[PDB]
Amino acid sequence: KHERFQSLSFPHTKEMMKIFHKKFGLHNFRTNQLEAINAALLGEDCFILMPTGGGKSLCYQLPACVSPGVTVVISPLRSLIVDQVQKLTSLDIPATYLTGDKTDSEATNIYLQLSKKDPIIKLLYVTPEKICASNRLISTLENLYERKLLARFVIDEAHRQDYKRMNMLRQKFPSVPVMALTATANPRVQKDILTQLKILRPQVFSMSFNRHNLKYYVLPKKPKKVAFDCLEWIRKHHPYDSGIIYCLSRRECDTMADTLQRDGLAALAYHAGLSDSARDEVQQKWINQDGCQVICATIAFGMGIDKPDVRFVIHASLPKSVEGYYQESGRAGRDGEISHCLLFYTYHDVTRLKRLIMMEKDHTRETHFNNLYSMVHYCENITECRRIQLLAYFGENGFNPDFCKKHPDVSCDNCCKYKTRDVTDDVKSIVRFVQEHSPSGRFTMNMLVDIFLGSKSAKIQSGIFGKGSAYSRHNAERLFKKLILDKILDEDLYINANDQAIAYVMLGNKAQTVLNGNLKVDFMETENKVSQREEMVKKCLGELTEVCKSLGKVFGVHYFNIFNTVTLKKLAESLSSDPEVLLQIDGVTEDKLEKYGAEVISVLQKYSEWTSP
DNA sequence: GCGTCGAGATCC
DNA sequence: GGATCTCGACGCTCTC
Ligand SMILES: Nc1ncnc2c1ncn2[C@@H]1O[C@H](COP(=O)(O)OP(=O)(O)O)[C@@H](O)[C@H]1O
Ligand SMILES: [Ca+2]
Ligand SMILES: [Zn+2]
Repeated sequence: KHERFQSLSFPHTKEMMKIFHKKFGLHNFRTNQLEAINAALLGEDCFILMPTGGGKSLCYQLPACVSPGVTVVISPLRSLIVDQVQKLTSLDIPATYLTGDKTDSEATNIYLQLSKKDPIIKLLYVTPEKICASNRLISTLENLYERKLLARFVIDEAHRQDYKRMNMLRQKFPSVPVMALTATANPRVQKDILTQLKILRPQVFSMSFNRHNLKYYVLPKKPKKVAFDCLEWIRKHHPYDSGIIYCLSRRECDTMADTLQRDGLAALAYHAGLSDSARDEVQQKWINQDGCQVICATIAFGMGIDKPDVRFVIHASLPKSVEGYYQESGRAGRDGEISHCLLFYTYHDVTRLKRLIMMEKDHTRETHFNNLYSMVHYCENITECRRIQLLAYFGENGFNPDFCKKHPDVSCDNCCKYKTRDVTDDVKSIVRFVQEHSPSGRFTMNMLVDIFLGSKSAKIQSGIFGKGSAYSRHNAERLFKKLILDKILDEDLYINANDQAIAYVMLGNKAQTVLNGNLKVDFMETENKVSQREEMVKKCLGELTEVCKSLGKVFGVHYFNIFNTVTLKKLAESLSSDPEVLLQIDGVTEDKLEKYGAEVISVLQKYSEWTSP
């Protein structure tokens, strides 16, 4: 499995390794990086599957530096292009972009530079619409191609009027290699991407999509106190760190933001109800940690944000699909540092999302109900490892269920925290009871749970009243939720006089199958320091961060593009002002110590006494 | 008009 | 600390 691509004896190895160490300041290759770098430098077409934060950028940026000529990178978002170019400029790697969001005089200047004997530009980032609308671009690529200075085509996020366009590039310039990258976890989509690009004999580099540093939690939601719960959890676990709070509605964003602001927390709301410039202002404040620590957002927020130091993502209400949850929680810890993914769950939010699906135009309504049901299952599954649940959902099996046990510092709540019964007789009695009391039904799920348990609060004291005497309230609630998810029972939403969605229970499509036929129902029962030096290291880190923020203002660059969180962390841990020591740190380079070194070394020299333990 | 949530009051 | 009942507010919808 790519054994030939594991060699460090190729004619290219020496210049490649020197660029790895001297330009990038790196020391060790991550999974499949060396293999993909070697394959690309040999002129092989590559297909790379890595999760977010895996290190996909190096796979084309290191070869781009080694190769003579220009590596053309096709990317869909202007913001992701701007951020990549900032990283490369910071490292003194000649890079630029053409997105339309460039002056006509400035774009013409990029074409002028590209047509020179030595184009100098190693990486050119383009938007997919430039492949079709820019004759000036294609004529420039034609010129580079005739001169053997078109090194590679990169499709940074491979994900209609995009794929036929990338195929146009291959037909126009067939001898230039192609590298395609994707972070999509969906195994059928990974196959569709690979077959659709139709690349000749591709080298395919894939790996586990398990984000080792993401700690997944699901907590019961107290709807009237969720904002105070988020607030307390933030001040206890991440008072000085950036985060996102995902909320179901625009009003809930404004409420969440207002509550946090009243406690002195720098929080801002982000939803489509805001103007485009107001949204842009919120996003920039949040990325730069400048007047915004917490973004309280609807699904309107996300696409095109690569902030590497998000320490928490809180879902104040569950999302509408597992894919959405995976993408939203996935915004956390892109730098590999421990980050938290916390979801506040209540079944009441499920029927709030069910009324959102009932407001749409259609089979597509049944699809969204199914996707939602898959998300409710993840919430209700308080037994299986949260990592294994998400991975199994995206066709990744064989994964170690002992991961959260082997690495307890990044454990999910299910691994930190079981029987079985043939309840078919009980469900047959529930089904015959809701048949007789079938807005389309007479009772809600809560009413049904009271009756079943034989509660004094029950609205009827006959039929199934007390039938569930052997179940606890928690198990009776779980039993009824299971029947709705299993389509044995169904819910009809009724809008009351206060615009509240009320779910009345009726028979589902599988009710006649449980009684008439024999659909056996199985239910499973459940029950629910410090050091003087370490403190100085912590103090030095805050100072080092402030340095990057002031340098960021003067260079017109995001602070994390000066030095990332891992580099900053390691720099603070060293407490050294000696370059010989600083150059062994990942991301520390001669070019960066020249640019930023004076400001960085002046902070480190103040901790001179604590350098040696 | 009425379902739902959560605080307050019971007994364990 | 639960478990269980009763009373009294308060109730509201996501993306190009
Ligand atoms: N071999 C490596 N050693 C150390 N850091 C690395 C290495 N490869 C990548 N990184 C860093 O890991 C982080 C995530 O990489 P990135 O290219 O942005 O990931 P992706 O595109 O897969 O989401 C970046 O900060 C990057 O500089
Ligand atoms: Ca990327
Ligand atoms: Zn686990």
